[PDB]
Amino acid sequence: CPAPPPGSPDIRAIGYYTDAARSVIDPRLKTQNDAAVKPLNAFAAHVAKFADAYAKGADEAAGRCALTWLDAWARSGAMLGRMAHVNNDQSDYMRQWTHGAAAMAYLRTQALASEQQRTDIETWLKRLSAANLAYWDNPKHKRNLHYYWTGVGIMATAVATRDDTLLNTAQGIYRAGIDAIEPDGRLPMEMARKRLALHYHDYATAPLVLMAEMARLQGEDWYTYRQGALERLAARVADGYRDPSWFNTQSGAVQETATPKASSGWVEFYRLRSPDPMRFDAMHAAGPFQDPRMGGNLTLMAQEGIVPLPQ
Repeated sequence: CPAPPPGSPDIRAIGYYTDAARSVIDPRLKTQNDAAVKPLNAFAAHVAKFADAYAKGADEAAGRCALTWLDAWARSGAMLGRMAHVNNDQSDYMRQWTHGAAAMAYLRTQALASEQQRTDIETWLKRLSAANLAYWDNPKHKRNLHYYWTGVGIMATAVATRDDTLLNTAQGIYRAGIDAIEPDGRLPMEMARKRLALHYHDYATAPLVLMAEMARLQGEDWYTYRQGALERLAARVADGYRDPSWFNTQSGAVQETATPKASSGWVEFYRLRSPDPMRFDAMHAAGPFQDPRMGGNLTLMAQEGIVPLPQ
């Protein structure tokens, strides 16, 4: 188990989008953003890799390594300090996403946690939940897919700590997303993203699906909430990768050419739930999918279950 990197209380990330619709890249600011947020992305990637290795079986040391890393950032109060707002709110988005990665890794490995590790990590995850939630108390923070992604960390924290009030908080975020889906499947705030409209519909679907899967672990069937809406959105995404005609028309721009990757791996879960699974065959074939922000290997979790059976 390698030594965990430093976990700073603060995040000083800088945005890279240079248009109002947030679909034009400043490649220099992007590259400088990937360097300022490197410790966060690398922490996420490691705890997800450790959790995946634990889930293969006969590797309890991997699960304990995840918990050593999580405990270390809990003890240093990582990400509980100041959030810089420069160019946009990329710092808050990184606190949302990294909370999600840490919470998922804990949810997957917590069977191996010592009692002190439980107290440290769960207190940290619940504080991250409160901090990330409070960000959205300002109504000028528009609740697009970043709001839905905020639900990932809150929900994995809720399930892992058996905190029903946090569970209901995540439910409100999930339901807010489902409620935003229009009758034809559009999410208007993501359709405003021009050439990235398909991309952002794809990445808005991912946290909703994952939250619904986690809810199954608590005995709740969130997939039935306004049943029909999530399928409409998910089918548009699959259709879009097959034929971007609809996204071209609805968004007013030719979609960037892209193939499903990483967070697109929500399809690994949803193809087992949909009334029309074969629509997702081509996205499924683009796998396997890995996203630390969603707990790691989505292809394997969809068939194994999110939380491996403890030895």
